[PDB]
Amino acid sequence: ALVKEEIQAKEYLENLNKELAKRTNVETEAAWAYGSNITDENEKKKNEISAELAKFMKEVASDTTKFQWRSYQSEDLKRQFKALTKLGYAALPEDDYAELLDTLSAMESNFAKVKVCDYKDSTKCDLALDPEIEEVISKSRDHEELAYYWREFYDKAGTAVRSQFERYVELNTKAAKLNNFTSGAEAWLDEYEDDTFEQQLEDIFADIRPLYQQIHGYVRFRLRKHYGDAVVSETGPIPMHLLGNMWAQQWSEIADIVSPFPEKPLVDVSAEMEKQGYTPLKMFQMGDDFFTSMNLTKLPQDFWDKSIIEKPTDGRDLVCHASAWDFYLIDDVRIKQCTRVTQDQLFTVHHELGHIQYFLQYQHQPFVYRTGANPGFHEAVGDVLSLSVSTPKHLEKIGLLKDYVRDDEARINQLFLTALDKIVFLPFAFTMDKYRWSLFRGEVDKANWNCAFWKLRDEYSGIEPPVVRSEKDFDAPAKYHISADVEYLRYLVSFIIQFQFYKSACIKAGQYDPDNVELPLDNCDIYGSAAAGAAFHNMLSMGASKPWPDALEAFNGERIMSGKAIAEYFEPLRVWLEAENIKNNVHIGWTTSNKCVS
Ligand SMILES: *[C@@H]1O[C@H](CO)[C@@H](O[C@@H]2O[C@H](CO)[C@@H](O[C@@H]3O[C@H](CO[C@H]4O[C@H](CO)[C@@H](O)[C@H](O)[C@@H]4O)[C@@H](O)[C@H](O[C@H]4O[C@H](CO[C@@H]5O[C@H](CO)[C@@H](O)[C@H](O)[C@@H]5O)[C@@H](O)[C@H](O)[C@@H]4O)[C@@H]3O)[C@H](O)[C@H]2NC(C)=O)[C@H](O)[C@H]1NC(C)=O
Ligand SMILES: *[C@@H]1O[C@H](CO)[C@@H](O)[C@H](O)[C@H]1NC(C)=O
Ligand SMILES: *[C@@H]1O[C@H](CO)[C@@H](O)[C@H](O)[C@H]1NC(C)=O
Ligand SMILES: [Zn+2]
Repeated sequence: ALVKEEIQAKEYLENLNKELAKRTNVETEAAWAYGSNITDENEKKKNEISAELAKFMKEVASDTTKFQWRSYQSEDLKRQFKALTKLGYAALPEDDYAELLDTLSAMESNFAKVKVCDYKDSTKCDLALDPEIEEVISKSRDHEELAYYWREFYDKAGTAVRSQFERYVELNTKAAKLNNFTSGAEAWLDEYEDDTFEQQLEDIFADIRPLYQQIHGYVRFRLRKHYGDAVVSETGPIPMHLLGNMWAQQWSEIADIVSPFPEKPLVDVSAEMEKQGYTPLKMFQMGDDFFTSMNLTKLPQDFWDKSIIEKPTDGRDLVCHASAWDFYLIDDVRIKQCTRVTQDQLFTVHHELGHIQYFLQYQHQPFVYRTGANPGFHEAVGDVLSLSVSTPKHLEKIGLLKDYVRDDEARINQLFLTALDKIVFLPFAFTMDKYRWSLFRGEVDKANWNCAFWKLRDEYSGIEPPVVRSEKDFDAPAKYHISADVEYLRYLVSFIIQFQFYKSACIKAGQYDPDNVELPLDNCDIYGSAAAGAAFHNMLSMGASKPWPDALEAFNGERIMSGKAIAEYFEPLRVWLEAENIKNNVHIGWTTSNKCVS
């Protein structure tokens, strides 16, 4: 019975893979329509399609129980069946499932329709996060203006959806239990296929905390000289609204005021991008070039015909948060980005294009294997290229960085600017899932949900709100991914493993030798390296066909997620920075925040 049944099973899967691909295509199309044009109508359609696919997924789960799949010889077949048993939200009773979609939709659409009044003109009330409020948080050095925009934004994107958030936690939890995980924490963590994963990340975070604390301390020092001691204390958490970003996840936008050597060059090519007439189209074409230059795959025509790479001008509602989309056919991949001509946006274009490349690289695989080896792998791909693009080396080659001397002081400036984006983010990213895990697991009482957020943010990042908050506010959904039910640990894993890929890609490209001051890891450009491209191909082409350790091994021979590489990259900075903090008697650490009242 069992040798025969295994042969039938292979044909069952082959055939079922194709059907899921096609049914997902339709669901994706409806999601796309909504996300690119928010209306009551498109909401209904997206939600009804999803409901129907959920119903089919349930029959598929049920059909898995008819096959003796755990007894089969083929690891590969067992892997595909295992994946089909994991329903996620689709396990919910029909009505509960529809209620959950309506709750998610309410939250995501609240986020995307937020608008605030101009600080200087309360008649003018149509400022959106993207682009208006983002530009003020990133450019203004008026602490009171900054604080105003912070409060207006968090009040509308966060507090306004407490009731919905709460319902979502209930449903998320119910759904996980139906799949027999303890909570949604364990449902998310199952993607990493490793029991010790949480512990591994705590270990890695603990090894990098000291460097993070040195950075924190230095930035605080510099902010005090800018804003004065009335605005920033020596010993407390940094007021977050001064850190150049609405969530303080990255601080690179205040590099003008905290850079180690302000006499020396600090790389910001936005102004040159605008002077040379760059458009979004050019930016995407440069990204394409980067990948084709490494002998990877060209964007297909469908990409250019159907992508949305600039913010519509018909004043409609849409989700402007940048995203990459697989449509599960052949060569139908798309990006929706409300692209602006800046350095940071050029990196985002590479980031998103990294997802697109992953899609194209694994599109021959069976449907259940057409995703990342783990979610962090997907988010890392494009960032490995962004690491290169951001190098002075690369930016001189493309004519965006003019008259740059690469002295020791400019290296330090560049290193620190990178650290503001890459080290700073790690605690931030860890907290976004720690908060949510703690609610999913039932560890925090509803009475304390807002202060448990800011508590994590204090303990891990050493920041706090500009104003006093309380349990009358609900601040966590003011972050896109929280409002939209996007797991965030992927981004923590990405910011660690991308240094492992980059370092390895740099070695393959000839651009990095430890024992050679002409090839330092932080000036490595892998543009043009078919040797780097080959490693990418070997790993990305695998999809989720094997456990992620085997995908990493395809790239570089390793099997372990490790913080060695990111430390190696920042080692030069750490040595200078420790010494500079001691030279200036810089206070390190912070007192417990007093900005969330229970
Ligand atoms: C999450 O964990 C849940 C437990 O916390 C789990 O729920 C259980 O799922 C079981 C599915 O295996 C289910 O098992 C069956 O139960 C039938 C009787 O149960 C009733 O009585 C209970 C009290 O006694 C009530 O509380 C329930 O509500 C039920 O109404 C059994 O009659 C049934 O049996 C048939 O199935 C087996 C088939 O199993 C195998 O397959 C082949 C052949 O098909 C065999 O050769 C093989 O060795 C093995 O037999 C047959 O052996 C048998 O002859 C019958 O045809 C079966 O045992 C159980 O009821 C349910 N329990 C509870 C408490 O809910 C969820 O499944 C988990 N969810 C996920 C997503 O994994
Ligand atoms: C947005 O979608 C609506 C349907 O709710 C449609 O009629 C409208 O014209 C759309 N706008 C664009 C530009 O797609
Ligand atoms: C480029 O990729 C192809 C597969 O598309 C491979 O066969 C070949 O070896 C690579 N070429 C170069 C320039 O190494
Ligand atoms: Zn991404």
